[PDB]
Amino acid sequence: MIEVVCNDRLGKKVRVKCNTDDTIGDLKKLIAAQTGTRWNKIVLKKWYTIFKDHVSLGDYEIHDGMNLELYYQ
Amino acid sequence: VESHFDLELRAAVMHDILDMMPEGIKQNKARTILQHLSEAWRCWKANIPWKVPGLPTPIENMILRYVKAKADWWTNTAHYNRERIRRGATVDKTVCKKNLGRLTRLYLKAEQERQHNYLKDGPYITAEEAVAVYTTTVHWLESRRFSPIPFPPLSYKHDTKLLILALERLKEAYSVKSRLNQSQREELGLIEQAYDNPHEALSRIKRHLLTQRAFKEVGIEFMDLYSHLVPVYDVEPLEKITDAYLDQYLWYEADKRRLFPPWIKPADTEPPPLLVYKWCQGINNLQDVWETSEGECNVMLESRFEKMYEKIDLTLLNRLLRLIVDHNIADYMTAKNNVVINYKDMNHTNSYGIIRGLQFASFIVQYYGLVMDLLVLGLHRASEMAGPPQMPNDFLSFQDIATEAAHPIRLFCRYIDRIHIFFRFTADEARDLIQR
Amino acid sequence: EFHKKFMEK
Amino acid sequence: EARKRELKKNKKQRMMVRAAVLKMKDPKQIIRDMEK
Amino acid sequence: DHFNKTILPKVMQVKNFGRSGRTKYTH
Amino acid sequence: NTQELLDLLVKCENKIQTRIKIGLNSKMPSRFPPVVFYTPKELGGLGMLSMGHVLIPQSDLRWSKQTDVGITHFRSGMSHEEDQLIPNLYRYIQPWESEFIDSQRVWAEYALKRQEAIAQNRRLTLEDLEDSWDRGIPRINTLFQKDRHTLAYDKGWRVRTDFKQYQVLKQNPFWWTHQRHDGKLWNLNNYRTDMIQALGGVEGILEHTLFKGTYFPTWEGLFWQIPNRRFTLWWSPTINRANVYVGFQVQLDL
Amino acid sequence: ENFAKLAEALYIADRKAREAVEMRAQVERKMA
RNA sequence: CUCCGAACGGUAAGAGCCUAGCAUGUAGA
Repeated sequence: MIEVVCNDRLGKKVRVKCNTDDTIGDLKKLIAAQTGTRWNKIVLKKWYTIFKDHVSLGDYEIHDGMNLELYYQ
Repeated sequence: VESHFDLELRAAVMHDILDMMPEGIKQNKARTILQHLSEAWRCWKANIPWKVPGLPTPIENMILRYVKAKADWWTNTAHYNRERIRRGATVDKTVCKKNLGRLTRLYLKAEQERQHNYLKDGPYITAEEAVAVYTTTVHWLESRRFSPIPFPPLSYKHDTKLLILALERLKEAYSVKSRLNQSQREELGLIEQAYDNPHEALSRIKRHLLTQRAFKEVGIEFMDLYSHLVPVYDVEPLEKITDAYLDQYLWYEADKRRLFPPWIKPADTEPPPLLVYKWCQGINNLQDVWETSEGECNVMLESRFEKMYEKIDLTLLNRLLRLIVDHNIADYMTAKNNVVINYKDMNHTNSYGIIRGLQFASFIVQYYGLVMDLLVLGLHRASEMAGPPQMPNDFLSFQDIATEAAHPIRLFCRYIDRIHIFFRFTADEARDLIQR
Repeated sequence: EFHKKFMEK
Repeated sequence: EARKRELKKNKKQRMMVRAAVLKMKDPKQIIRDMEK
Repeated sequence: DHFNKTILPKVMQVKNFGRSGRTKYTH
Repeated sequence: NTQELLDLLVKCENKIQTRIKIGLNSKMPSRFPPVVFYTPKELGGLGMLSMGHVLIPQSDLRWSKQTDVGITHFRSGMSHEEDQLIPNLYRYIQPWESEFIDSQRVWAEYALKRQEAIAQNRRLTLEDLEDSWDRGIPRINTLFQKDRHTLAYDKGWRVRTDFKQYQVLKQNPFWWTHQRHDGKLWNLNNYRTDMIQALGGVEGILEHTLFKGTYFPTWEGLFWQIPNRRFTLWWSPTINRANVYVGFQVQLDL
Repeated sequence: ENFAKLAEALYIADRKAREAVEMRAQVERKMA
């Protein structure tokens, strides 16, 4: 099972353990559970490649260690 | 760093010029005296008796004092660099060359001092013991019947093969892969002229060996080793060719007439198989070597002389070489052993020891070790370990068990400088030896 | 100084 | 390791040279003077 | 953690040039 | 036998990997497979004949080809256990015990064959010696070499090779043997075959290279800051991915 | 100073030893 | 057999146009 690094250069270098064939809504739930912010407010980017709340995780094909620039809505 | 120490020394020199006998304020001198002091320190760095003339007494005294201070600071920096040499602590790239040069000049001064001590003082080689060693070598040659070297004429078949082999070795050593120098081109040209004119080259080499009784300036170069340095020396190209020629001739003649015994022989084999296997099996193939029911005991003695270089009787070297080789080549080897030594700026002295960098040196060191082995192991022990010239033994074999059962020593080995002994002995001899 | 240095280097 | 600093210095010098070349004959320097 | 981490020679916590910690619950 | 020796070999290999992976970007990344190195120069890489356990992850052996049906993804053989790229070079050397035993078994057969040839009036038959061709104590190729007579009139080369350290200003690892008189001291083509096998064949080890396309549908050798650029480009996807560095993605101006 | 004298003594000793050894080896070769 | 780490070494430099959260509190006639 996959380990993801919800990272940022503003005091948030978070390591969430995401599921293999899981969605991103649950990934945002985990990012909130480990980061301390409301669920619907979180945003994930990689140079404006805004990952959405319905596109799956294996769709983009994230793998172990793929860090993601964290931002807030 | 050392720059601050140098600046402090320069400031101290200026203060001394201002206060230490300034000859009164009458439009006094300037830093030209500082240039003279720096030149005098550079001259002393060559270990020469030069100094800083052209000045009064206290000026010269202050110059000598400041030079001694700067030299002490340099020696301290060199000691600090050598301390961080074995471990290194991830030394930089520029500090390595500086420390190596400092150590090189220090060793040059030390070798010059050793040569001056050998010249002024008389640290001879125990002339009684020297005559004893010469007589021992004479009896050893008489027992082995090893004839001397029949110096090469121009009427031999395989001499061209030896010359071509020497040229091949010198070419493989000079240029490995895309390497050349101002003098390396001279070596390549000499090798090419030899491959083209082998007869003329052999005639010239014979002329050198028969008449040339000198040598040119041989340089020094220290291998960038961590613990133990490997000083590599420079030689002349034609001198190198002649060196390789008569060296290979000596090797061939010795291998043909068995001029060396098997124990002193890092030779045609790989070091680990021959050494480890033969040594261990000889330790195991002895006559009840592991039996300890009768209170027997065994001992192994491994050491290294650390005196196969810089402590040798050059006169005794020439005497032994004349005993085993004709006068021409022997005298040429004795001359080349103590020809010349030159640093980057200094001129080291000869007549202090053997120049290991020169070709044909392995023969010399092995023969020296053979003399020392005949001295240490003796005559009867060596006569039993080797066997007769009509039926000698293997590296660790014997003609019979009695050949080893009589003496205490059973096995022996020797490297270029190492030495290894294994001897069994009963408890009576043990008690007698401990009593002594 | 020089002796021990040249011996262990 | 120092090669990175050397390359950075070379790139900074090249960027300064390019900026000076673009500014000396710039639209506000050359082409602006072309109308005068 | 997919590896066995037992066939390794002696041990490998992290070769990332930062092994400040030293512990493996042996005692 | 020296456990400290093996531990220090592993430490030294890791130290080389430091600046072997840090020479490009000063990051010291996380995963960074050794396949950037253990590909030989015949394909483009380095040829790092390694001894320490460089565990190759099973998630670094994926490849696919869109030919007739689509991108048919596949994976190499890693279902048993982890990937042991260099298990041990000791297994592919025939050490001095095996060397001495094979010599004691082979030189006797060589002398028997030489006696049979002298009796049967036979010459040096390379076909008959092909069985005893492997290593000898020195390489048997030296026995049937081209410079046999020329090399036979030079006894005592070990001392020359030893004191070459004084006759040259460069370390010469020739203490083990002489390349001419003693011959070759190893063989490694079997190890290269084992390496390319462990990487998942050429197609598996080369899925990182950029020639998935490039008008080169097969393997055709055309090997012409040349090597540094060629290397950092020929591994730019395997190097400039996202699962190695941190995720601070940055796009270029154009 | 005395080094030259010691060297001359060593040279004389070596010459005498070589002469005596040559004579002894010749006597042995004639005896054998 | 539960010990879990963060920053820098990182985003080429550029000429034309445009928009703005912030800041003084006074001397003197």
